[PDB]
Amino acid sequence: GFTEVPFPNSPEFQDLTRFAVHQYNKDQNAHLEFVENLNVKKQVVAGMLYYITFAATDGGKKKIYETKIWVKVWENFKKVVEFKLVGDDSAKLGGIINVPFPNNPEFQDLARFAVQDYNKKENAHLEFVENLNVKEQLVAGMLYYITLVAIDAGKKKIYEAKIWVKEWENFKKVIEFKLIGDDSAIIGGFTDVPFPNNPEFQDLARFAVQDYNKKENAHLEYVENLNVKEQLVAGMIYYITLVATDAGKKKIYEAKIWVKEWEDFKKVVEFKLVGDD
Repeated sequence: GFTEVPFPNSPEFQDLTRFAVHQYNKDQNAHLEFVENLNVKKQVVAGMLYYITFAATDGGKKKIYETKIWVKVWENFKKVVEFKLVGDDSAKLGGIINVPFPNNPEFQDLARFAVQDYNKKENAHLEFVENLNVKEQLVAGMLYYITLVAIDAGKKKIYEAKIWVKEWENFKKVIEFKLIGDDSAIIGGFTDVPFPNNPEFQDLARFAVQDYNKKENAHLEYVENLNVKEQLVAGMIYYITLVATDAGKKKIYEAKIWVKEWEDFKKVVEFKLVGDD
Protein backbone atom coordinates (compact mmCIF):
# COMPACT_ATOMS: atom_id res chain seq x y z
CA GLY A 1 0.00 0.00 0.00
CA PHE A 2 0.97 3.66 -0.37
CA THR A 3 2.36 5.81 2.45
CA GLU A 4 2.14 9.52 3.34
CA VAL A 5 5.38 11.48 2.87
CA PRO A 6 5.95 14.17 5.54
CA PHE A 7 7.93 16.45 3.21
CA PRO A 8 5.86 17.47 0.15
CA ASN A 9 8.06 20.19 -1.39
CA SER A 10 11.38 18.46 -0.62
CA PRO A 11 14.24 19.26 -3.08
CA GLU A 12 14.20 15.66 -4.24
CA PHE A 13 10.41 15.68 -4.45
CA GLN A 14 10.38 19.03 -6.26
CA ASP A 15 12.97 17.24 -8.42
CA LEU A 16 10.68 14.33 -9.27
CA THR A 17 7.76 16.57 -10.18
CA ARG A 18 9.62 18.80 -12.62
CA PHE A 19 11.02 15.65 -14.26
CA ALA A 20 7.46 14.57 -14.94
CA VAL A 21 6.42 18.12 -15.83
CA HIS A 22 9.38 18.52 -18.23
CA GLN A 23 8.53 15.32 -20.14
CA TYR A 24 4.83 16.12 -20.43
CA ASN A 25 5.47 19.68 -21.71
CA LYS A 26 7.88 18.34 -24.36
CA ASP A 27 6.14 15.14 -25.48
CA GLN A 28 2.88 17.08 -25.64
CA ASN A 29 4.18 20.50 -26.67
CA ALA A 30 2.67 22.39 -23.74
CA HIS A 31 3.83 24.74 -20.96
CA LEU A 32 2.85 23.62 -17.44
CA GLU A 33 4.63 25.51 -14.69
CA PHE A 34 5.31 23.74 -11.38
CA VAL A 35 4.42 25.67 -8.22
CA GLU A 36 4.26 23.23 -5.29
CA ASN A 37 3.85 19.57 -4.39
CA LEU A 38 0.58 19.41 -2.51
CA ASN A 39 0.90 15.84 -1.33
CA VAL A 40 3.29 12.95 -1.83
CA LYS A 41 2.72 9.27 -1.28
CA LYS A 42 5.11 6.39 -1.73
CA GLN A 43 4.64 2.69 -2.57
CA VAL A 44 7.38 0.10 -2.21
CA VAL A 45 7.15 -1.99 -5.37
CA ALA A 46 9.70 -3.21 -7.95
CA GLY A 47 11.70 -0.33 -6.64
CA MET A 48 9.77 2.69 -5.40
CA LEU A 49 6.58 4.26 -6.75
CA TYR A 50 5.66 7.82 -5.89
CA TYR A 51 2.15 9.16 -6.36
CA ILE A 52 2.57 12.93 -6.51
CA THR A 53 -0.12 15.56 -6.12
CA PHE A 54 1.17 18.97 -7.12
CA ALA A 55 0.09 22.45 -8.19
CA ALA A 56 0.83 23.83 -11.63
CA THR A 57 -0.25 26.88 -13.60
CA ASP A 58 -0.75 26.76 -17.33
CA GLY A 59 -0.42 30.36 -18.43
CA GLY A 60 -1.64 32.03 -15.26
CA LYS A 61 -4.40 29.59 -14.36
CA LYS A 62 -4.19 27.51 -11.19
CA LYS A 63 -4.45 23.77 -11.83
CA ILE A 64 -3.87 20.60 -9.84
CA TYR A 65 -2.29 17.53 -11.43
CA GLU A 66 -1.19 14.08 -10.23
CA THR A 67 1.64 11.90 -11.41
CA LYS A 68 2.95 8.43 -10.68
CA ILE A 69 6.68 8.09 -10.93
CA TRP A 70 8.45 4.80 -10.93
CA VAL A 71 12.03 4.86 -9.65
CA LYS A 72 14.84 2.31 -9.31
CA VAL A 73 17.85 4.31 -8.07
CA TRP A 74 20.10 1.24 -8.46
CA GLU A 75 19.74 1.46 -12.24
CA ASN A 76 19.54 5.23 -12.53
CA PHE A 77 15.94 4.71 -13.63
CA LYS A 78 12.88 6.95 -13.45
CA LYS A 79 9.89 6.64 -15.73
CA VAL A 80 6.65 8.58 -15.59
CA VAL A 81 3.90 5.95 -15.47
CA GLU A 82 0.88 8.23 -15.28
CA PHE A 83 0.22 11.99 -15.52
CA LYS A 84 -3.27 13.33 -14.96
CA LEU A 85 -5.20 16.56 -14.48
CA VAL A 86 -7.65 16.36 -11.59
CA GLY A 87 -10.34 15.72 -12.34
CA ASP A 88 -10.73 14.92 -16.06
CA ASP A 89 -12.41 11.75 -17.33
CA SER A 90 -8.98 10.18 -17.83
CA ALA A 91 -5.20 10.31 -17.59
CA LYS A 92 -3.25 12.28 -20.19
CA LEU A 93 -2.61 9.67 -22.91
CA GLY A 94 0.69 9.99 -24.78
CA GLY A 95 1.40 9.68 -28.48
CA ILE A 96 1.65 6.19 -29.93
CA ILE A 97 5.37 5.92 -30.43
CA ASN A 98 7.02 3.30 -32.67
CA VAL A 99 9.65 1.02 -31.16
CA PRO A 100 12.54 0.18 -33.49
CA PHE A 101 13.33 -3.38 -32.20
CA PRO A 102 9.98 -5.26 -32.17
CA ASN A 103 11.78 -8.52 -31.33
CA ASN A 104 13.62 -7.36 -28.15
CA PRO A 105 12.77 -10.37 -25.93
CA GLU A 106 10.52 -8.25 -23.71
CA PHE A 107 8.08 -7.79 -26.59
CA GLN A 108 8.42 -11.36 -27.66
CA ASP A 109 7.24 -12.23 -24.14
CA LEU A 110 4.39 -9.73 -24.31
CA ALA A 111 3.43 -11.28 -27.62
CA ARG A 112 3.61 -14.82 -26.31
CA PHE A 113 1.64 -13.84 -23.24
CA ALA A 114 -1.09 -12.51 -25.52
CA VAL A 115 -1.05 -15.60 -27.76
CA GLN A 116 -1.48 -17.95 -24.79
CA ASP A 117 -4.15 -15.67 -23.33
CA TYR A 118 -6.15 -16.05 -26.52
CA ASN A 119 -5.40 -19.77 -26.65
CA LYS A 120 -7.07 -20.20 -23.25
CA LYS A 121 -10.01 -17.86 -23.81
CA GLU A 122 -10.78 -19.37 -27.22
CA ASN A 123 -9.60 -22.95 -26.65
CA ALA A 124 -7.27 -22.37 -29.59
CA HIS A 125 -3.75 -23.38 -30.60
CA LEU A 126 -1.99 -20.37 -32.08
CA GLU A 127 1.76 -20.55 -32.45
CA PHE A 128 3.88 -17.37 -32.15
CA VAL A 129 6.65 -16.84 -34.65
CA GLU A 130 7.81 -13.20 -34.51
CA ASN A 131 6.70 -9.60 -34.05
CA LEU A 132 6.44 -7.38 -37.13
CA ASN A 133 5.97 -4.17 -35.18
CA VAL A 134 5.53 -2.70 -31.70
CA LYS A 135 4.12 0.64 -30.80
CA GLU A 136 4.18 1.95 -27.28
CA GLN A 137 1.89 4.46 -25.54
CA LEU A 138 1.99 6.13 -22.13
CA VAL A 139 -1.42 5.50 -20.54
CA ALA A 140 -2.06 4.77 -16.89
CA GLY A 141 0.95 2.59 -17.30
CA MET A 142 1.97 1.49 -20.80
CA LEU A 143 -0.08 0.09 -23.68
CA TYR A 144 1.74 -1.77 -26.46
CA TYR A 145 0.36 -2.29 -29.95
CA ILE A 146 1.90 -5.50 -31.20
CA THR A 147 1.54 -6.68 -34.76
CA LEU A 148 2.70 -10.33 -34.70
CA VAL A 149 2.86 -13.44 -36.85
CA ALA A 150 1.32 -16.61 -35.42
CA ILE A 151 0.96 -20.03 -36.97
CA ASP A 152 -2.66 -21.18 -36.94
CA ALA A 153 -3.77 -24.56 -38.27
CA GLY A 154 -0.33 -24.62 -39.87
CA LYS A 155 -0.70 -21.26 -41.67
CA LYS A 156 1.11 -18.03 -40.83
CA LYS A 157 -1.33 -15.24 -40.03
CA ILE A 158 -0.99 -11.67 -38.76
CA TYR A 159 -2.65 -10.68 -35.46
CA GLU A 160 -2.72 -7.43 -33.46
CA ALA A 161 -2.50 -7.47 -29.68
CA LYS A 162 -3.10 -4.45 -27.50
CA ILE A 163 -1.62 -5.16 -24.14
CA TRP A 164 -1.60 -3.01 -20.98
CA VAL A 165 1.33 -3.34 -18.61
CA LYS A 166 2.12 -1.90 -15.23
CA GLU A 167 5.70 -3.12 -15.07
CA TRP A 168 6.39 -2.04 -11.48
CA GLU A 169 3.57 -4.40 -10.44
CA ASN A 170 4.61 -7.20 -12.77
CA PHE A 171 1.02 -6.69 -14.10
CA LYS A 172 -0.09 -7.26 -17.68
CA LYS A 173 -3.36 -7.89 -19.47
CA VAL A 174 -4.70 -8.26 -23.00
CA ILE A 175 -6.95 -5.29 -23.87
CA GLU A 176 -7.60 -6.43 -27.46
CA PHE A 177 -6.48 -9.41 -29.59
CA LYS A 178 -7.58 -9.68 -33.21
CA LEU A 179 -6.89 -11.49 -36.49
CA ILE A 180 -5.71 -9.22 -39.28
CA GLY A 181 -5.30 -11.80 -42.07
CA ASP A 182 -2.88 -14.15 -43.84
CA ASP A 183 0.86 -13.62 -43.80
CA SER A 184 2.70 -14.31 -47.05
CA ALA A 185 5.70 -16.61 -46.37
CA ILE A 186 9.12 -15.39 -47.39
CA ILE A 187 11.00 -18.59 -48.31
CA GLY A 188 14.73 -18.46 -47.67
CA GLY A 189 16.82 -16.24 -45.41
CA PHE A 190 16.27 -12.56 -44.73
CA THR A 191 17.80 -9.47 -43.16
CA ASP A 192 15.69 -7.26 -40.92
CA VAL A 193 15.50 -3.50 -41.26
CA PRO A 194 15.72 -1.67 -37.92
CA PHE A 195 13.88 1.43 -39.21
CA PRO A 196 11.27 0.42 -41.78
CA ASN A 197 10.21 4.04 -42.20
CA ASN A 198 13.42 5.59 -43.59
CA PRO A 199 12.97 7.59 -46.86
CA GLU A 200 14.57 4.77 -48.83
CA PHE A 201 11.83 2.40 -47.75
CA GLN A 202 8.96 4.90 -47.69
CA ASP A 203 9.71 5.62 -51.36
CA LEU A 204 9.73 1.92 -52.24
CA ALA A 205 6.40 1.32 -50.47
CA ARG A 206 4.91 4.42 -52.14
CA PHE A 207 6.13 3.06 -55.46
CA ALA A 208 4.35 -0.21 -54.84
CA VAL A 209 1.18 1.52 -53.69
CA GLN A 210 1.06 3.68 -56.83
CA ASP A 211 1.85 0.55 -58.84
CA TYR A 212 -1.07 -1.32 -57.34
CA ASN A 213 -3.32 1.72 -57.73
CA LYS A 214 -2.59 2.18 -61.43
CA LYS A 215 -2.91 -1.59 -62.06
CA GLU A 216 -6.17 -2.36 -60.24
CA ASN A 217 -7.75 1.08 -60.65
CA ALA A 218 -7.51 1.64 -56.89
CA HIS A 219 -6.88 4.67 -54.75
CA LEU A 220 -5.09 3.35 -51.69
CA GLU A 221 -3.54 6.10 -49.59
CA TYR A 222 -0.14 5.17 -48.10
CA VAL A 223 0.25 5.76 -44.37
CA GLU A 224 3.57 4.24 -43.22
CA ASN A 225 5.46 0.96 -43.01
CA LEU A 226 5.22 -1.61 -40.20
CA ASN A 227 8.13 -3.78 -41.22
CA VAL A 228 10.78 -4.33 -43.89
CA LYS A 229 12.75 -7.49 -44.63
CA GLU A 230 15.50 -7.83 -47.24
CA GLN A 231 17.39 -10.45 -49.15
CA LEU A 232 20.20 -10.32 -51.67
CA VAL A 233 19.76 -12.28 -54.87
CA ALA A 234 20.33 -10.78 -58.27
CA GLY A 235 19.79 -7.24 -57.08
CA MET A 236 17.61 -7.03 -53.97
CA ILE A 237 14.14 -8.13 -52.90
CA TYR A 238 12.24 -6.15 -50.29
CA TYR A 239 9.29 -7.59 -48.37
CA ILE A 240 7.31 -4.63 -47.08
CA THR A 241 4.40 -4.79 -44.61
CA LEU A 242 2.62 -1.43 -44.79
CA VAL A 243 -0.60 0.37 -43.87
CA ALA A 244 -2.70 2.11 -46.47
CA THR A 245 -6.12 3.68 -46.14
CA ASP A 246 -8.81 2.44 -48.49
CA ALA A 247 -11.57 5.07 -48.36
CA GLY A 248 -10.46 6.11 -44.91
CA LYS A 249 -10.34 2.55 -43.57
CA LYS A 250 -6.81 1.56 -42.39
CA LYS A 251 -5.65 -1.60 -44.12
CA ILE A 252 -2.49 -3.71 -44.00
CA TYR A 253 -0.73 -4.89 -47.14
CA GLU A 254 2.32 -6.95 -48.00
CA ALA A 255 4.41 -5.89 -50.98
CA LYS A 256 7.22 -7.80 -52.65
CA ILE A 257 9.53 -5.61 -54.67
CA TRP A 258 12.50 -6.64 -56.80
CA VAL A 259 15.19 -4.01 -57.45
CA LYS A 260 18.25 -4.21 -59.70
CA GLU A 261 19.86 -0.73 -59.59
CA TRP A 262 22.51 -1.12 -62.37
CA GLU A 263 19.50 -1.86 -64.62
CA ASP A 264 17.33 0.94 -63.19
CA PHE A 265 15.07 -2.03 -62.57
CA LYS A 266 12.26 -1.76 -60.05
CA LYS A 267 9.38 -4.20 -60.14
CA VAL A 268 6.47 -5.05 -57.81
CA VAL A 269 6.25 -8.82 -57.98
CA GLU A 270 3.57 -9.17 -55.24
CA PHE A 271 1.17 -6.71 -53.56
CA LYS A 272 -1.48 -8.31 -51.32
CA LEU A 273 -4.11 -7.22 -48.80
CA VAL A 274 -3.67 -8.76 -45.35
CA GLY A 275 -6.85 -7.43 -43.76
CA ASP A 276 -8.87 -4.91 -41.76
CA ASP A 277 -11.20 -4.78 -44.79
